[PDB]
Amino acid sequence: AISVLEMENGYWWCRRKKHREGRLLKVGTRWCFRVEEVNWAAW
Amino acid sequence: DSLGNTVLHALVMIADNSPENSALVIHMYDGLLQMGARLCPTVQLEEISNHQGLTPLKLA
Repeated sequence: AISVLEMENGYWWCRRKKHREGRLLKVGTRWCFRVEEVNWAAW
Repeated sequence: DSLGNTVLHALVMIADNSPENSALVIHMYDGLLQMGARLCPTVQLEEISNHQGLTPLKLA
């Protein structure tokens, strides 16, 4: 995680641009992140 | 199916070594095996193989 958060900044001679993950609506009157999973938790 | 799996092979596939899951798989397998003895009992359901030749016992 530390290595990822350090590399994402970029080199000192060339600063990059970052990007977000996922995009949804406000879900009723909100940049979300889908996560699938499989579970037989008693249905 | 396209892979050759029958109803019994799918029940082996969906198992994942869990308490409730194992109980459900065992109950459904036993029920299907018993019901197979009443409808067309001239054939055995535990001898049909996939395109790889495996049976439910070997596949498990």
